[PDB]
Amino acid sequence: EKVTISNRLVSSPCCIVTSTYGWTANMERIMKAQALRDNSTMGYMMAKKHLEINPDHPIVETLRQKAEADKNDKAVKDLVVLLFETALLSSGFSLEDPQTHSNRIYRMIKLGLGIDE
Amino acid sequence: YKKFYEAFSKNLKLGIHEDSTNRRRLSELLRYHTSQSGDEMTSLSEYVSRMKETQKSIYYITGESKEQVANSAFVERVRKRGFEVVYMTEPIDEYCVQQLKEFDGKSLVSVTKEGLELPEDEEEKKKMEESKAKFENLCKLMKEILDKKVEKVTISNRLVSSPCCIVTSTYGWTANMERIMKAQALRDNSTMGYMMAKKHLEINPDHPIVETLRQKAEADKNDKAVKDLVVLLFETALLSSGFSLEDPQTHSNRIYRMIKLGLGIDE
Amino acid sequence: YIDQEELNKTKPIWTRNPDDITQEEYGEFYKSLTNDWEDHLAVKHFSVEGQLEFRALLFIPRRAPFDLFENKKKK
Amino acid sequence: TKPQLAIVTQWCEGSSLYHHLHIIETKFEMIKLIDIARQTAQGMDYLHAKSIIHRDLKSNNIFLHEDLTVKIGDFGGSILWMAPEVIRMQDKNPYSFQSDVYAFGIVLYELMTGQLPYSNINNRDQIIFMVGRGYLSPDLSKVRSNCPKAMKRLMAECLKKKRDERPLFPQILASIELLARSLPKI
Repeated sequence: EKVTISNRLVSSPCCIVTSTYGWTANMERIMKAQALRDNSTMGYMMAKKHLEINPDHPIVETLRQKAEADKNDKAVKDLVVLLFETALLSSGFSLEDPQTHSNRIYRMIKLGLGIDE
Repeated sequence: YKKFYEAFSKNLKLGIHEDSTNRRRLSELLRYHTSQSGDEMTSLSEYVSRMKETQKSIYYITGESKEQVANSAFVERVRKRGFEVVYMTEPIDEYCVQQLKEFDGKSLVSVTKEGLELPEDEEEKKKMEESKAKFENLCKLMKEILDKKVEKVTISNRLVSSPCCIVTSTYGWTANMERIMKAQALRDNSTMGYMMAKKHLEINPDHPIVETLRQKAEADKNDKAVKDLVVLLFETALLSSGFSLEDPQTHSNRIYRMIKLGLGIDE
Repeated sequence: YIDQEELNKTKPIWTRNPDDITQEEYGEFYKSLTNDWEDHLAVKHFSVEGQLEFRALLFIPRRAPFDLFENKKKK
Repeated sequence: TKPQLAIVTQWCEGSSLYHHLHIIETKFEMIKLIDIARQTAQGMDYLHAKSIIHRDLKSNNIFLHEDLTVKIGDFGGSILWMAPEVIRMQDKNPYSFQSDVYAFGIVLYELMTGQLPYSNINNRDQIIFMVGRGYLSPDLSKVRSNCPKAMKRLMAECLKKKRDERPLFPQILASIELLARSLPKI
């Protein structure tokens, strides 16, 4: 929903936050992961989320000075979604499709190994 | 039956767990989604119609989300041969499947139970056992660097597009109830000691990475690079089966370590 | 033949003067309420001689009972 | 926004028994074994107190639940070791409490012992022919060093001439309880 900057980070490119009226990470996980969940209606109501960035880690600065040049680039989208998902995983939430994730890391390590073909 | 089953399925799924006089009679009012019906529930009794001849027992999987399990790494082998499977992705589904173990002379076996095998052509036996008898040393020397976490690593048949996967053991717990128990509120904390299920790693000797490991295996006896690569791949494999790590910083640092090489100069 | 008097051996305890009571006797009395291999941890005795008349005695077990997650058993 | 209240669990599965006999031991002091014996004796005494037969108590029919608690199973050490009463196929009713008593005795004795009798020579047809004439006797060398005196005397006294003058359950229970509460240390 929203993206902003705050004072909570010293060495993390990004972190995730919940709404003022919304269950936190662990609360939502424990509530939905229990039997007799009755997820018919209550499940599709909660867990609003937002995002923040630190303007200190030089990765964000190089990202900004790259994005100011090209406004429709290619590597920007997969890079940003990779950072989003990694912060998503290391914040208590659960990914929707681990197979695609593992695929992206596998192709990344393969191309770093320079295999190609 | 569609509008009824969507509403009060919880009651039947609970009742099948705790009753003895009338269990076989209740074993047909369940409707599932199978991998031949895109958006229609399928009866298991009607499922008994179309199977192959040599096949034994029904095959099933349990997950956390419909799409999350819809394309899983384990399935990519048992799906190419045209068989049929079902998805029970709900906390109570584990309770139902744990107790019921039979249906009209058949057995219920899931994909992740100590390396299932399926009857098939003869000529694949010899090449697979040749890989057994030729890759004993890499399998031997990899257990030294990994301390007592996994029990055994072998080559089986569930992997065609992924290098590694994790499977549990028969006498022990399963992954999804590993989370139903942690998520349970009023429980003791002394039970984890005993009935955690011991873990099994599975490798695929098709991805070129495993062969590329061999040259440095017979080349270099041991060094930093092999340790780094093996711990990286193992920790990634731990996520692949729905397991949640205990120290996400350790893996986050390892993923951030190379994105800086991505643009070049670290320092 | 046999003569068995042990049908009543545990003397009622909530009637005596609170001051003249030691801990061991609480121990043996608590033993013969739940067959076990352990003693209690704390006790409480009092009474209310108001317009209502009664007395009470409460104990604190050491180890939590293993079966408290039932629903409608006989409490 | 419309809160909630906590919810409880249902129950958990126990493990088996016979698996513990061959593969995994996890040995503590024998006091736990004697405790197991006293609970299982009390349970089977209660069951049989209502004139109830069992027709089998094979060591796999035990589920070791939470802690050390026995749950008696029915569905599939003495699985082939019952009395020739089974081989008796006269009047089609050889069944009696005597077989159950003897089976409990041998099963508990072996469970204390921890290993299987008669594992070297195995010829079912020749065993049954030898049962017809020239029946054997149990081996005496196979005995534990720390066999308790009361239990040794009971088991020796159980079978002398006929397997019909066996005692009745609660005095066995009394022997169990006296031997248990007669040797903690003093």
